[PDB]
Amino acid sequence: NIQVVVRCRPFNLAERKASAHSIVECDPVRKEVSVRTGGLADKSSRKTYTFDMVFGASTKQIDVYRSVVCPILDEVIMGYNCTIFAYGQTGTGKTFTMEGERSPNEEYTWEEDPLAGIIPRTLHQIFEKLTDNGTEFSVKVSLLEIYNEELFDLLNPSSDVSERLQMFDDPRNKRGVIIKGLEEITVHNKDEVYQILEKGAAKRTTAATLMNAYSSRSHSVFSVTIHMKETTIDGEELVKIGKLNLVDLAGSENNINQSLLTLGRVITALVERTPHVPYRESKLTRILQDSLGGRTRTSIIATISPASLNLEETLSTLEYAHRAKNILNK
Ligand SMILES: CCNC(=O)N1N=C(c2cc(F)ccc2F)C[C@@]1(CCCN)c1ccccc1
Ligand SMILES: Nc1ncnc2c1ncn2[C@@H]1O[C@H](COP(=O)(O)OP(=O)(O)O)[C@@H](O)[C@H]1O
Ligand SMILES: [Mg+2]
Repeated sequence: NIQVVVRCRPFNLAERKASAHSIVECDPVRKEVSVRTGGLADKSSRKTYTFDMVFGASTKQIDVYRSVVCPILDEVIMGYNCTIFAYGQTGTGKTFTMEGERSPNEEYTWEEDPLAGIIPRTLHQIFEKLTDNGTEFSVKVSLLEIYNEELFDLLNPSSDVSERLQMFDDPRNKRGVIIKGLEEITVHNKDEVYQILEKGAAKRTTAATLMNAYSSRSHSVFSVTIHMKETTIDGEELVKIGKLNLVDLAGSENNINQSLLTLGRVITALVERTPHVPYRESKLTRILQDSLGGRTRTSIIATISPASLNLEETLSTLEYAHRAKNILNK
């Protein structure tokens, strides 16, 4: 039930120059990804995997949005909860996919940059989906990050990222938690979302200088909650609450990452139908408990490299993402 897609990144400027041969081949039609596990493109062994969707190195950012995000967002607009994870070795594109980048030399505005990833596009489409239908709505965003099992808020400008938040169990609704001090910024208009990301980025830098390899070892959960009141052409004002969680996971490459380690154990228990699922063993799995075997619609975009020097990691990632397909939750 949990949908899993694979995204291979293209070779960089230094790989094309070193005349690199891709050990990875994608077949979107057959939704399969094939990787050469032994030398020689003249003769060799291969390992194949089938996923709900596969996107080759030529896949553009807009292709990921129209294909995976747009549908998920729709479901969020209907009043449901959805989560999208990005799993993969450092350098394969987790952040590129989830956040994206800016085209060089200020060639475009943020809302039109073809390099923009899921988060900016989503925030911009929410304001162009509901506004363009006259519905009373309200968007809230939060950016909770995890590093060495400590929680950080990368968006409230009052305190710095050296302030560790506390987590407790939410006695109201089961399988949930309360983060004391977590900030929920309100996004009033499109012209306000970039500003928010700008701030987050500035704090991301601070966390990086304060914590070792922060960008590779941390887990980030960017949440967007939409409070809606759709007044159709009739007059019925329906009450809808939708939450979308965009999770940029720590690099899967393998000191110890308790949340990553626990996320793996949790998937294992869910797919092997074991009675006890270790959700409580990490901040990530407790925070996102409802996204693993709960009532939330979840999708995992596993990122991979086409370079042969990343073979071992590429297989581990695919093997992992492949096992994840058997998780049933809704
Ligand atoms: C520096 C100014 N900010 C900035 O460019 N951006 N800041 C980003 C960003 C910052 C966060 F805290 C959390 C989630 C995010 F999405 C996304 C990014 C790219 C960020 C780097 N991967 C962007 C915005 C709009 C269009 C294309 C890219
Ligand atoms: N799909 C892609 N298309 C073009 N470049 C990509 C793609 N994915 C990743 N890259 C590039 O690969 C490098 C790794 O980026 P990044 O997303 O930060 O990795 P990660 O988040 O997995 O650690 C960057 O220079 C980025 O620009
Ligand atoms: Mg990264």
